[PDB]
Amino acid sequence: REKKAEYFAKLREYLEEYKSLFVVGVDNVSSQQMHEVRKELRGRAVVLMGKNTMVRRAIRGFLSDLPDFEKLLPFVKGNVGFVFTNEPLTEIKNVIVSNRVAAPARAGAVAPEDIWVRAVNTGMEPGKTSFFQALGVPTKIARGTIEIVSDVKVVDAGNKVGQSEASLLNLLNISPFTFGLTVVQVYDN
Amino acid sequence: MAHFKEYQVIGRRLPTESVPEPKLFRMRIFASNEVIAKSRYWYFLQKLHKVKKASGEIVSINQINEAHPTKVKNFGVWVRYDSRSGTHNMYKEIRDVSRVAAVETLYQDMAARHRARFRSIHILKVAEIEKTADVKRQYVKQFLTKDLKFPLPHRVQKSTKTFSYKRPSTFY
Amino acid sequence: TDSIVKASNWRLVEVGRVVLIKKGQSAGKLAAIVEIIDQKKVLIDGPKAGVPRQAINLGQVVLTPLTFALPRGARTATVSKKWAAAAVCEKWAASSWAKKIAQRERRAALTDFERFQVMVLRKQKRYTVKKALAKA
Amino acid sequence: SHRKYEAPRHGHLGFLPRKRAASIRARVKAFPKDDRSKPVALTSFLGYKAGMTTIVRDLDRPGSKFHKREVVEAVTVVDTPPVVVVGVVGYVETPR
Amino acid sequence: IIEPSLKALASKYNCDKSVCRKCYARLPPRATNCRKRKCGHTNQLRPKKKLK
Amino acid sequence: MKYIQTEQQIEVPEGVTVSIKSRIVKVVGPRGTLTKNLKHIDVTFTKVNNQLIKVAVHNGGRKHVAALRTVKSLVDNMITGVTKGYKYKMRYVYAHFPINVNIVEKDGAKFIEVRNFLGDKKIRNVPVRDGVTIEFSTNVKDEIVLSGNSVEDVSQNAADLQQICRVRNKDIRKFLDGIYVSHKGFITED
Amino acid sequence: ARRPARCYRYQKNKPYPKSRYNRAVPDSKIRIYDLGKKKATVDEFPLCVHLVSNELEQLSSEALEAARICANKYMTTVSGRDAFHLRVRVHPFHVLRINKGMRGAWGKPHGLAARVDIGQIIFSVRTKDSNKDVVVEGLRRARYKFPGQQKIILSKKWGFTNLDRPEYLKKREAGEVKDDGAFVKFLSKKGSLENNIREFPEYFA
RNA sequence: GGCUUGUGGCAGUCAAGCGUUCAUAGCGACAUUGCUUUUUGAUUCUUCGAUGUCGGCUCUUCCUAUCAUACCGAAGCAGAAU
RNA sequence: AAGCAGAACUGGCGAUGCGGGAUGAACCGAACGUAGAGUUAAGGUGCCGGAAUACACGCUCAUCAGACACCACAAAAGGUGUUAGUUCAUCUAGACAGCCGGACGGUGGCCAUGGAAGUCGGAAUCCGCUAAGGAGUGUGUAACAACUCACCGGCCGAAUGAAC
Ligand SMILES: [Mg+2]
Ligand SMILES: [Mg+2]
Ligand SMILES: [Mg+2]
Ligand SMILES: [Mg+2]
Ligand SMILES: [Mg+2]
Ligand SMILES: [Mg+2]
Ligand SMILES: [Mg+2]
Ligand SMILES: [Mg+2]
Repeated sequence: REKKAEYFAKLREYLEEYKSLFVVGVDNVSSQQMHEVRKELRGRAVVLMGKNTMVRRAIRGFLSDLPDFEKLLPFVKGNVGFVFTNEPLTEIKNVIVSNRVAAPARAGAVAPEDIWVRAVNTGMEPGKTSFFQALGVPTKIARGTIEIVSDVKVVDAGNKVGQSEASLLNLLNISPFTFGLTVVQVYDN
Repeated sequence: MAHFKEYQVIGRRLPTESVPEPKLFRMRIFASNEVIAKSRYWYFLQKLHKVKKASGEIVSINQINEAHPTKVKNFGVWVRYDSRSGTHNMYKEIRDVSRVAAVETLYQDMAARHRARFRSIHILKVAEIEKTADVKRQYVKQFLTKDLKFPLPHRVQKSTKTFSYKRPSTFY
Repeated sequence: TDSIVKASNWRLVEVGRVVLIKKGQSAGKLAAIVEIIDQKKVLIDGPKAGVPRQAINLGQVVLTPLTFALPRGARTATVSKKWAAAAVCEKWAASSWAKKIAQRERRAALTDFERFQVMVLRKQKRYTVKKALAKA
Repeated sequence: SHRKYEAPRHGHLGFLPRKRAASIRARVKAFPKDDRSKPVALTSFLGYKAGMTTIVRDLDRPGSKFHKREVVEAVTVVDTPPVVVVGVVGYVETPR
Repeated sequence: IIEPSLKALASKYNCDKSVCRKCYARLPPRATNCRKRKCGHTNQLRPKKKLK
Repeated sequence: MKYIQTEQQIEVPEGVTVSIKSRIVKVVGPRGTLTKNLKHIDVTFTKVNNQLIKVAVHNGGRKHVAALRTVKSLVDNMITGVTKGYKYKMRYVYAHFPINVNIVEKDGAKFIEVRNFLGDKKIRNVPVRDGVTIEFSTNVKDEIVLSGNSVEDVSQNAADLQQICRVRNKDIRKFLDGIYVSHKGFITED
Repeated sequence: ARRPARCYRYQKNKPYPKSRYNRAVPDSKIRIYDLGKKKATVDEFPLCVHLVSNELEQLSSEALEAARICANKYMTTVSGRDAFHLRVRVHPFHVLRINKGMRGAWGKPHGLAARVDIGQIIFSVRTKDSNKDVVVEGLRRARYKFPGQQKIILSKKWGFTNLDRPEYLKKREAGEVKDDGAFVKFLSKKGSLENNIREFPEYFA
């Protein structure tokens, strides 16, 4: 309860000084992406996060002085965080949502759409051919590099990506999904 | 000794010229009769004080009846016993109607579960757990449920006859 | 079209359960369960029949299908007044269990002249029953 | 101590005792299991051992090196005139 | 044709197991005690040795 | 420790009728019927409100309370198998010799035959249990699907076909040939 | 090559040491009795862990040497050489005999054993509270090299001293404790006051 | 023949190490707990008004601490052979 | 070491039956004229077998149970079998499980290596950011890469874990 002792005081230390709270979601974005959001915005906006029931118990122990924080009481749900700002809404929205494409897709996740590889010169050494050969992708060597013969679809919609078949996707640097920092709620007085 | 009896035993050193009126040590002893109660009293003063039966006297022995023998009392018993390889301190809880019947239950349970005898058991303390939620053991706490109701399935009936003519049932 | 589960109704060890003491000094008197010591031990009170308020083993006690309202730990005066309010003794005497107990003690109380009379009356009833068997 | 050298047992213990038979006509201690769908037939016959002789026949055994080759084989001849049925016996089943 | 997904399916039953250090029993891969009485349900286990 | 009362909960959906005698359970739903004799358990079943059935143990130890949750799971497996069914999907794994699995009829016995398992001239046969429907799935290579009302018979039949294709006197880490269970699910789940 | 320890387990004979009447005892297999940080100050290592025998028996010098090696090896591997001071608290003074008919059967010296008692300390380790589990595991791994039953007991004394942790603390904020090579010397209320000023000058404040 | 088990034989526990890497696939030091009575010691209880003595041959049966064969598990088990 | 050899005190056997230890010189009880009655000792009371398939609290299920005072055997070491307990820690200020998310930057940290980038290794093991992420918990590569863990966070919904 020692870390909670400072965390509750810091939470009220940002609720009472920052005039705008922005409830932001976090689903598949990395620590690297939180680090670059920090480095993209130091001073303009503050990212406080660490979603738990720490937040709900803190805010409902702060509804003693301000009964306007009960709107936030249902919205603390999902893997979520808070942003404390003073700057306009359509600028803080743009700065925290402008960074979508993170690290490439991980093997074993459910790809929503169908992932497909095109019949264009890939651009790596012809030694990395067993990745194309494992999936059945037709392959010719053109100008000392792999060119694909046909536009083959490697996984269909609503299917898991295979551990064997995510390697040529990692080499080709096609990642159809990693997504960025999404928002869920805006708070104004 | 189907029932234990709890006695108070008060003893002291023999009064001397330099020290008259010795300090009158008193204990609560569980035993079957006054002979064992006096023996257990001098056994524990050999464990506590520089005194024995020859250097001391028994000034009073009285039987303590239970104050309310008709009410059901949760008991906490602190006990020290010797195992085959050491000495161990133990706390047990007994839901029982008196102190002497709780000490009977403790001695039966200690001999059953640890193969420890009256020879090898020291009763450090018997106390009443006066309120619920100071009861620590689940086997006692399960009887403290509100309006507790349970059946007794598979009733086995003892006949007085060698032979029966009915193929008896175990209903209840 | 219906779920069918056999309930298998059982006599419960409960506060307010009227019991018959089959072994000991009481030996056929009625008592009521006031507390539950443990799985096999209870506290009983039989003030109408003179049973002392005592903690007893459930082995030497048989439960009756009778029950009545009684608070937990009720003292002897409270057990007496709620026993008479529920009228336990009349509901006990109406049962075929207690009818059979009274019949077997009256048979043991029969004398030799009365056993002659019951044999004469059994022959008189038997002649009528066998006559009605033949007519039916 | 042990035999120091071990050889198989001399004789079969399942044919004990090596005593005389209780009758000259050996008894059929087991019959084929009854298949009730088949027509009624005899399971055994009585005969008298006349003697032995040899035959020659062609062996039909593929894989054998005497496939489609003549073999000389000893045969026993049993004289079996037709048996006369004179009775019938019924057998009930008992826990004994 | 090896089909590494089918190879992983067959490795779940043949390869991804544990071995009791006393009675050599093939055990579930995250078991704590061996299921055999003859070793005393010992907690001394080890992973099955992977091929290459 | 002899817990005074330990009870577990069975939920009965609308299309399911559950009639239980002493310890003979009979569950009838839209898919079929399932009977099971639990006379080795010594529990007590009570019906509450025609959609909910409790099962209880009075004065039970550790092993006897542990059997109570097993009994509730077996009855729940009955209801799952009589309104959703059970579907086991199995895949053929081999390296060189293709496994040939078909359905055969000898004296009307409904056997599953396996030929060319690791190039064996021996024909492996496993019986299909009654109430188990065998199909070979389309648009997936080398897949056999076993379906039925009982998870016990479906899983035992799937395990019988898996264990009939075991490898002897070879490194089974290398020789991974056989028919293995890859999925356990329900029939009418969408 | 050596007769098993089951022949010399129990104290069956009278204590038989090396003396002028024996004079031909072989050397003991245990020679090092203090290990680790044996130059540490008393304040450095407050926690004490004991390996205490529960049986009246004999511990051979080969068993004492083997248990020293394995206990010191494990504590050096995990916590380091200088994180502890392992002291062994029994010495193999008793001499075991071997008789290699029964005429003239008096035996020749075979080996050395340490006669122990119920509750006697075999091993003692003083260390910090940081590696209580490392010391306990090292002592219980040395337990396997001994016959009989042994116990791991956390001493409530301060280090290898005879004072409890609060009693030594109260003596330490006062000037009644002065340090030494590896032990400490305590001020008494007796003796020459001139000496009692020369040592312990922080007392008398 | 009986008692004992130092010695012989056969097991186990711990795990410093060997095993290219890795204590325990296979081993396993320093220690230590056992079992057996097919070794040899130790004893002198029975037999000196005699229990025919070593070995081999012959033949039967028994034990398992299993060389082969049956069915299996593990490997530093690819196959084969182990 | 021995049902081995040798001493001290006493009690026994020898020299002695009787009841009990199935059986036995020495153990337990008790020592003995011939009988009757009663009561007991040691030992026992399912049946053999005289005597409670007595009462009461618990423990144990052994695909080698156990029921052995002398005495006719068993050990170290172990077992989420089950029972009882000691100590410490976490948890509704949502604890342990399961499943899902993320596990970064300086930096391929300093050396030493043929090459070892967190994972052959030696010594250090600090702050930046965060809820959090080791100069690394494992699988891997020659080195990479990649996967995984500690560490935190989605979910419920109540106690849990460890050493003994
Ligand atoms: Mg032989
Ligand atoms: Mg092979
Ligand atoms: Mg001696
Ligand atoms: Mg002769
Ligand atoms: Mg003589
Ligand atoms: Mg006798
Ligand atoms: Mg005997
Ligand atoms: Mg009798």
